[PDB]
Amino acid sequence: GMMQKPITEIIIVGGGTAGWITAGLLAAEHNVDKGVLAHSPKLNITLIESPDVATIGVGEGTWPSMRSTLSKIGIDENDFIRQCDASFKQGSRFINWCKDPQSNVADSYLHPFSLPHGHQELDLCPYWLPHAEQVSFAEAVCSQQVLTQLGLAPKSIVTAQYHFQNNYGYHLNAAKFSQLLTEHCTQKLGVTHIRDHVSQIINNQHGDIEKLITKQNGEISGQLFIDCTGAKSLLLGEHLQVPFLSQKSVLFNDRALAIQVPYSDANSPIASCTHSTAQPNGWIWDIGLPTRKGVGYVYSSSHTNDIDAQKTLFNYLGVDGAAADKLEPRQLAINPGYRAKCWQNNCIAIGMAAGFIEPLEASALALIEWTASTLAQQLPPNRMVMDTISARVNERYQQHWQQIIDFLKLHYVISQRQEDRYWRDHRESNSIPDSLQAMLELWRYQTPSQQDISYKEALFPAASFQYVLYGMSFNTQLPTHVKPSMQQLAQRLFNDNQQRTQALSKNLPTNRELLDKVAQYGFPKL
Ligand SMILES: [Cl-]
Repeated sequence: GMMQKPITEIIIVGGGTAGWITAGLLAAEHNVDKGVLAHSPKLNITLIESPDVATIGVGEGTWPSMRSTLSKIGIDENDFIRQCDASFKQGSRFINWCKDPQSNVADSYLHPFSLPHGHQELDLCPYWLPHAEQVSFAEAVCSQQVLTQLGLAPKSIVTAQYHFQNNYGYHLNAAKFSQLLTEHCTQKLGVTHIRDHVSQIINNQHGDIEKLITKQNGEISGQLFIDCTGAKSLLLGEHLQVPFLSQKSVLFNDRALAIQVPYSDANSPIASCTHSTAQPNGWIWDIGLPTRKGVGYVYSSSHTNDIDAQKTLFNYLGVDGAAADKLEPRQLAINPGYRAKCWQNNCIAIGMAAGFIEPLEASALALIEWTASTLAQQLPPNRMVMDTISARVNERYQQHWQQIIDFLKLHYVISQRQEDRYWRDHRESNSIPDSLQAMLELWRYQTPSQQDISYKEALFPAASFQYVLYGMSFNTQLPTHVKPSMQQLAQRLFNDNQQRTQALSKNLPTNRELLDKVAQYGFPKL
């Protein structure tokens, strides 16, 4: 019967990166073999996009997962870079997060995308710990600290598409990316595109969504509905009443003031990483695209008004007077948090419809990729068994969100900043999740490790926690009774990292010099 009917009719409500990444990943996984669309494909995928003009952004970052997403969808890296105003991102550099700023005291550390050297052989972190006053964790275990300081790229012009010398994601223009995906998905992957409004959402007798009545395209029936409607969460949050779990009592930030910033020169250097520079009441992001930068101040309205926040943004930009008066930064207000589940009945939320917080550590596109790829890998056979799959997807989703909140909060909690109430408040226990409190206590006595994560395929590996914890000079009790053989392995791996760093520092291009050649010639396919 109906409950045994294969799930083939898939309706995505909303476009943007959330909707089109979903469409592409689903079509590529089920409907394409060796780049060829099946004559009679498994899935019939329709995307209904509002004809209303979308909110504009000023640049967004990704994780290295995006290389895989693009490749799976079937996008050529040169085409992507050229069409989406993209540059290479090798991690996040955190400036002035640790201490109240002093003019003669450098305060910066890197959270690189590269894993610690020799990670398959030995976790170097506890072997580095005794040497913390002599060398940074990131310098000791990876090459990206040194290479990104030098403004160098993660690969050479001779390196194959999506391959690397050091792991990388991207900085990109999201609207241009959505446009590229619309073209690819509709013209090459067989996705049906409808530009219209949804006037009614109709349920069947069991409370599943059965069909949508559009304003001018009639009734669109389906079996699985993807909510990509953004923060309004029209299907999952509103129609299905899935509760929202506010995380503002942890992160505080509920504002962003954003602006695009031209480079001073047509060939100004492009930064290798996202920059995050701490301020009295939040932090400022700085994302370098080839054509310009995107800058924004994330802040807490319960700590500062908007007038003062704007002044802080303008100070960071180095503008005042008449120059500042011509600037038009854009203000957004949110309740940071996530829906209790991403999948209810036959509806799964992807993107902001599921949750959203400040872009610290760039979780937004990573969650889109995770949710879409997971659905594509776990397409339910039918409605009868769907709840077994949605339950386990929801459990993993809940694990991810707990990890995101805790990981982001970690960045604040271990600061030594004292001058501002905002920073002092971030260290108070009522703002620290119990799960993170437990870790902070444990990590006084041992390094973060894979043992701290119970489940498969975490969004952030233990290394990310190490990079932040020790980037910010957190003290961990030294291991005792260290095994000489392992000390010797560690020393070999430290040496090897040093040698690799030196070799790469002499051979890799700057970002702009590389992007110039990508524009003109491109990376090879193989
Ligand atoms: Cl953007």
